[PDB]
Amino acid sequence: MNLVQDKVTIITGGTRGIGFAAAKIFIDNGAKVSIFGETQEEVDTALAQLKELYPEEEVLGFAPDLTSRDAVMAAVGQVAQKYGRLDVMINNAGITSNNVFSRVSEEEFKHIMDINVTGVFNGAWCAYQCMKDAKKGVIINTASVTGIFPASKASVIGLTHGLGREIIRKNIRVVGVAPGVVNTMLEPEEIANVYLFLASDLASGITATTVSVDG
Amino acid sequence: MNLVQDKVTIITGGTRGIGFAAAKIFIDNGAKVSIFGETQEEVDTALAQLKELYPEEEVLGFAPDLTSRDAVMAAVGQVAQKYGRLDVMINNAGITSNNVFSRVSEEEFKHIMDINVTGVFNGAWCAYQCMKDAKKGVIINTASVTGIFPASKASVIGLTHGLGREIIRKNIRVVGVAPGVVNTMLEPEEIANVYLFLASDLASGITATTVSVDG
Amino acid sequence: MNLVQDKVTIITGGTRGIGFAAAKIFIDNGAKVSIFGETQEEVDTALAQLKELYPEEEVLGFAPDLTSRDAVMAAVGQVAQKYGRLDVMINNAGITSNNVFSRVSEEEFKHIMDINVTGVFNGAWCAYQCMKDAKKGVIINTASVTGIFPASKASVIGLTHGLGREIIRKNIRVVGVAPGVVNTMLEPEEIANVYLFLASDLASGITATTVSVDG
Amino acid sequence: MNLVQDKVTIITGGTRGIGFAAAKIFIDNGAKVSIFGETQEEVDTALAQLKELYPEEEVLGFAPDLTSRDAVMAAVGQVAQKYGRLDVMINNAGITSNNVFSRVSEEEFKHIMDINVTGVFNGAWCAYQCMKDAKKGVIINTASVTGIFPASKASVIGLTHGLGREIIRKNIRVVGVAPGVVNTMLEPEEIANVYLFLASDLASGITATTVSVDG
Ligand SMILES: [Cl-]
Ligand SMILES: [Cl-]
Ligand SMILES: [Cl-]
Ligand SMILES: [Cl-]
Repeated sequence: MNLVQDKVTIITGGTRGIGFAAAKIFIDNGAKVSIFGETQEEVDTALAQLKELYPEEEVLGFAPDLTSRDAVMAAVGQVAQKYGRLDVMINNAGITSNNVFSRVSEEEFKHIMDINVTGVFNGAWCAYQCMKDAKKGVIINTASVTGIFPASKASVIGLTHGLGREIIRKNIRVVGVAPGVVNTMLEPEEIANVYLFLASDLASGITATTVSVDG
Repeated sequence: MNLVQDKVTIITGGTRGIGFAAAKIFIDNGAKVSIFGETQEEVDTALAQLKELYPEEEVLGFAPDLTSRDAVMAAVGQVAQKYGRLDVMINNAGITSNNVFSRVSEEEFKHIMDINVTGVFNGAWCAYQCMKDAKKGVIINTASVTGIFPASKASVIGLTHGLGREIIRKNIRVVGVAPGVVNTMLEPEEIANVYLFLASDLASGITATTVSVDG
Repeated sequence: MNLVQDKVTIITGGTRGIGFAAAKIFIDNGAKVSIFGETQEEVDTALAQLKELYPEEEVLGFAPDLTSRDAVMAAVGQVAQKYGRLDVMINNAGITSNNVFSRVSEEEFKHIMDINVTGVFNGAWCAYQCMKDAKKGVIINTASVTGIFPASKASVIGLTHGLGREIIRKNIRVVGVAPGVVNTMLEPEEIANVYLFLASDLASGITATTVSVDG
Repeated sequence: MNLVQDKVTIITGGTRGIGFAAAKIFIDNGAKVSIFGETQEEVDTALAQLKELYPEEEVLGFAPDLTSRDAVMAAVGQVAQKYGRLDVMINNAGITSNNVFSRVSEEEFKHIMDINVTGVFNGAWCAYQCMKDAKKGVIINTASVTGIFPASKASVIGLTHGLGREIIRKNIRVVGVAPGVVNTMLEPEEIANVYLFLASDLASGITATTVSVDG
């Protein structure tokens, strides 16, 4: 089965955990996958591991600062330059707090918001600019548990519902995934399998909503 | 692809619309499908149409009164008798009101509750009795738009969340589907494709929640 | 303070618990209160207790079968006959299951649905017929925890949202209350205080939604 | 009636709209009110207008940068210094986007997040440090419509639910308000009346949830 056959796909946070599991599952299902990661070194490690699994598959990797819309746009532009289009944007990157509320620093809080909310907005915005005249595309936003208490989780859910209803006219689907607690309990593959379904044409009826995955 | 290969499946309201579309899609994906319908004549018409499409496929059909837990249990028992087990219960049957609130009769309202809430509870309860010692199973509850204003929709959603968390221990998944407006606009296949994903092992991480399908 | 001064109010399930606490609080706040209860004997006991607290207050009591829309309409008609109008309908009556899901009888389940969903619909429908030409009124629906696991809770929430948006044009507010676990932990007064606020003109901006009171 | 008698209250964004309406209503109901605003000049204008209405009432005003947790903490510290305590924190300040999604600038988006999410977190965190040993307090978070499409709205809702459940042990209530479209349609007083109820002891049963005020 090849549920995402020939779908040009970007996976943010694609060097570890759910993201990396999604990269494998998407390659298995016929996608043309590119990963974004935190640093180019982490990206290159993940690309080497993917090459161990899929020696014949081309996989691009980039490390834009997700908090910079310009950097995200440049990296999206390179993917579109290679393949001519972007079919699926998976805003999967997210972080968790070290601390509970009473002890979280202003700097940690803003950093969580920066990755979990601004990063997802940036990925969605950039993917939209790329897909808006194609009358086809899927943007999947991951609403990860904040660690603090969630706040960032609910923001991505709101982002997903609002954006989905606003651009429904353009035939771009926008869908969320709210995972529970994952193993480095859900396995990462169990979340990635949901990405897979949502990216596929089997989910053509699903937009402007978020799927809870708990299990 | 055979996302529900060898899954013994019952689809309520399986003679028309979403239900019938699900019957076809499930047969295509390797399931052993049985349909329940409103009357045995409607069931036999649907079975004849399925035989036109799949001349070699065995498909059982029954017409238990969904408001009678005993009748539902008997029909579930016949399926388990044929196949030795029940893997997937799809409580898809639902009805819509003729009238808006101010004009709906007490009799129409109770009838909607009877099919849309009691019928789904009966199907879920009966499927649970059948699956409870198997440590495997999926119950999918459809929360259809009431027509009145939903009420029945939200009841099935609550039923799905409560039941799912209660029997999570038994490794039975319980999931809901809340479809939007369907064409006799979403096509029925677009809803049935969600049933398919949720019945499959790709949805192993999904339980005690409802997926909105609007689109 | 007299937050519901001269508001003609009906409280279903008004002989015990939250309902009875609401009767007292509403009388204290200047309402003209009538209670509905399960039987006329229970009603008369509650009326005697209210007279102990408020010797000068008139309080009517009725015991319509909440599952019979005709009986509810007759009892609403008597209140409107006494006072000329109905300002506030509080569909507070609800029951809980003895049993968990696997052991609940078909008869217990239908009885819970009958009181918790049909009864609330009947109260809302009857109050609407009474209030629809007044361009003023509040219907408060209580969505109580099913006891089973939810189902009835979510149905009343859906009922409240749908009905509220449908009759917003008529300047009738429809609002829900979803209480947590109450003491015969929340005290009953803590729920009744929310009824009070929602019935008052301070809640004029609140309709087609449900307030959770947990905690 | 004096629903918040002697409650030391801070209202962010208290110089206009809902905030200013809340200042008046809270003063009327016996609170000791302090307002935070965008600039000290806007604050002084609002204080002059409040003095026109309440010549004998003391009202403090501050203009901390809500995006700076240190500045918010200093201003909360001045209020606690004047009155010895903080009873009610109302994180009411919020902004709306000029632009829809496709045209919103990275700078506008971050600014909205900064006020609508970081500002509310800062206010809540600072109020918590102040109230945590008092075993009494209310934090009200306003989840305002983003303007963009939601995102900030859902983040405050998540913040409110998570924080409320985390500090329920401390007898500090945390509650949200999600207003609809307001007149400079709901009037600002209709939202402020909800703040009033939620700050009062009538809402003692309400925490870790958000009230929608639409309507
Ligand atoms: Cl390969
Ligand atoms: Cl065949
Ligand atoms: Cl008296
Ligand atoms: Cl004064």
